[PDB]
Amino acid sequence: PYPFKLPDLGYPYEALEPHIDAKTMEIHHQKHHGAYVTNLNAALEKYPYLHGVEVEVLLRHLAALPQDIQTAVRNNGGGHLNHSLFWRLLTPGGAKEPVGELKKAIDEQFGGFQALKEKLTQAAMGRFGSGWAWLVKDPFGKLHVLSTPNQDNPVMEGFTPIVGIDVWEHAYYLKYQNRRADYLQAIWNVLNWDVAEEFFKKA
Amino acid sequence: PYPFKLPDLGYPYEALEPHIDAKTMEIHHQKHHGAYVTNLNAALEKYPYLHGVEVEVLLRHLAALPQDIQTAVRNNGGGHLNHSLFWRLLTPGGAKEPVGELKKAIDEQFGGFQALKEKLTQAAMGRFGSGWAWLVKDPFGKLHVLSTPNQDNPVMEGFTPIVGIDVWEHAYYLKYQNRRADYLQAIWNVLNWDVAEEFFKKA
Amino acid sequence: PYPFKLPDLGYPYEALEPHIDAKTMEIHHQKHHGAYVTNLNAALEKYPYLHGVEVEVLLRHLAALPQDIQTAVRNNGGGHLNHSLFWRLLTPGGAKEPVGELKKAIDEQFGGFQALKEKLTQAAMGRFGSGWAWLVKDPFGKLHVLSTPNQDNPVMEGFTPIVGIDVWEHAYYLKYQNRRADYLQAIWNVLNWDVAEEFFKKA
Amino acid sequence: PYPFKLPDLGYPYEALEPHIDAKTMEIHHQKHHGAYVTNLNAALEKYPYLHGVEVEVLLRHLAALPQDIQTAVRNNGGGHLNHSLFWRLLTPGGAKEPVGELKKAIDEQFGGFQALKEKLTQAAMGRFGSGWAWLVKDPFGKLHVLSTPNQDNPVMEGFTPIVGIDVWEHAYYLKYQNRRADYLQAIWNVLNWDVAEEFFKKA
Ligand SMILES: [Mn+3]
Ligand SMILES: [Mn+3]
Ligand SMILES: [Mn+3]
Ligand SMILES: [Mn+3]
Repeated sequence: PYPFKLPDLGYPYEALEPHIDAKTMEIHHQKHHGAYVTNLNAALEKYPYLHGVEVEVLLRHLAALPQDIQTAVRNNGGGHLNHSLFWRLLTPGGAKEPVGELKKAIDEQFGGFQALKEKLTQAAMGRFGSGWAWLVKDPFGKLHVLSTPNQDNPVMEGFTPIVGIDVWEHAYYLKYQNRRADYLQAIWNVLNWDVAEEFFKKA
Repeated sequence: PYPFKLPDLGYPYEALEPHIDAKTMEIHHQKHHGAYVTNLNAALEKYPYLHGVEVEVLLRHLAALPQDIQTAVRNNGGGHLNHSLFWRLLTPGGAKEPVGELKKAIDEQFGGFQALKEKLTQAAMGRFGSGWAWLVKDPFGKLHVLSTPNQDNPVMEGFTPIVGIDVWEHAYYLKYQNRRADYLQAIWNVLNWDVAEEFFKKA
Repeated sequence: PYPFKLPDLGYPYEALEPHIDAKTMEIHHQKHHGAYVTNLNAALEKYPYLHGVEVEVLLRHLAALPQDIQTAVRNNGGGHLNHSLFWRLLTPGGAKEPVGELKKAIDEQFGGFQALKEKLTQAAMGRFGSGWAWLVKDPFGKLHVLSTPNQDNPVMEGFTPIVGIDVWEHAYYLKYQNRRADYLQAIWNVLNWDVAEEFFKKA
Repeated sequence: PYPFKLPDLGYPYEALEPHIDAKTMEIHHQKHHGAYVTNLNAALEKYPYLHGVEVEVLLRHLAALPQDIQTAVRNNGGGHLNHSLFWRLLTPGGAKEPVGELKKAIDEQFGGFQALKEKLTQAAMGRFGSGWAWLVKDPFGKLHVLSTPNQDNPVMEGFTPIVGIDVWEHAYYLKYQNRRADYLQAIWNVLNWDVAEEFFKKA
């Protein structure tokens, strides 16, 4: 809760080369994510009664926040949560394909990893403008693939995020320019499915 | 949970005369509310995995429901929950002014009952078209007065409803015609604040 | 343009009996439409620069209007325009089935009056809450059947309304109560297709 | 009308250096604008009846277009129109401050170029995610500063665009990365106010 902090990236900026360039990792983490944390803290600073609330809870209750900070919390709180998840999902050294319980749910519900990749790729490519593509779980045990605009996080709608892929141009412009599809092909090489499994089990 | 049932009104249709006419109470309960229950059950019938979920939960997770029934659940599930609360709030024999813990929160936050009545009246009069005016509580202990369109219930946004006033024309047309303001003046005579207090304490 | 006028019905309030009751015709014209005109004028009084503009123009450029009157113009301006068309469409003595050029357009695009009646009935039945069902024409010569919420008029989206059916509860509650279907069945006996032809030809 | 054409920039890709880099100008025109034109044409190929319509007309009547192409036209049609205006506004060799009738309008409504630059900068800075900041004219002779999301163009709401500033990340990421503010500071050196005057006069 408040004051929110920029999480450690956790590995060297060049750990994901040649899939994601080092310069992007640094700017994405230090500048983009760093700015969302600053702005989120700046919004919440004037309302002490919201100081002990986790960001997930603020996002599930946007409509209850003072009107003058709802957009700032949505954008920046969503930006903080989304990127926090993203850095963990990109941790080197994990399974490159779904494993464990998440694997069984994916096989059962989508027919297997190949079918999921295709659906997640379609949702990411179809997100016009800035956004994120997601694999989420609902309270009823079903998995869904969807995309959200800008920094909106699926917890706003009651879902629990499992995998998120950043499709803002800043996530891929330096190395791939307009070629979002090439960026998506490369992301599969660095996703950590042991981390996705933890997210899946935890909720 | 499924199959949902029309709740007993709980008192004679004429119990609220001369404030709300008996004919409206009967049609509002049997026909309007009866239709929302039927339609909600018809939507959920084809999805057994949703059969043990309370209506409040379905409404908090609309985005997760099969696409072909999201609107039907929103409209009819919202219609069922809204009117269920309304019949209880209109139970004869209760306090005519806020009492207990809800009274302390209202005095503290709005300055007293008179200030609340004025705010709730403004929200009800300002709801253009069909809708409901509400006094709700959020998870952070604050009260809000707002209105929602059609049969939307504030649980969709994370709030807990305390008092709801139906402003669909069917709620007042037979006796008051276009005079929504006269209907609102009369509603204060039949609200049960002991029931509002229970809602307030319970969440 | 400003100050707008409530148009005369042009026929006695009892002229559509037993299809639509006289008391509703009177209240619907004098109280509902009368209030929309009055409120539209009150909104526009403060901005002399908008006094020479027809309501249709104001509605097509809502986004340009001063922020404090946008909703008032949308709601009361739409209320004014929708009801003015409606009174003309209910004028006694006209053709009871489509005639002329509109007939030709209906037979080519929908397949016949029977097919159009079914689509329009579905559209009126499917409008949850307050709204209007419409037969409209676009600039490319296509006819569409759609519904709009509250007092929104299809001119806001670039369509030209030909037939509009009021499905707010005040339009039918006194005589039909919850039975919107019985009300739509009755409307077919009173719609004036020579007026609809006029609207279609000036389209 | 159809088939739409990618317009030539009309100047070398390096003409705006060091304000906007040549590599961005090239990719922005050939790859981004080129794809919007290509995709717009692909959407329209299936509906011969829409082939004689200018893109502005298609955008003002999106609601009338077949459902399967509405988004494609909105996004790629808006992309086409926004970028075509943008290349013209960046034409080298024009006035660096407002001139002529637009100047008069700016001085009367905003108080001067300095006041307009501040409003437009705020509007560009405040557009979260992808979008465009605009100076637009309405039918009543008022100038407005607003922003739009993604490739939405103000013509959809009845405005005539005069100045449009692209704030999608692809417009500035190669040279400025996260520093949108530095990019806006640079744009003032390259905007052609004689072209803006032309747009304002044909308004
Ligand atoms: Mn990012
Ligand atoms: Mn009701
Ligand atoms: Mn009406
Ligand atoms: Mn661009």
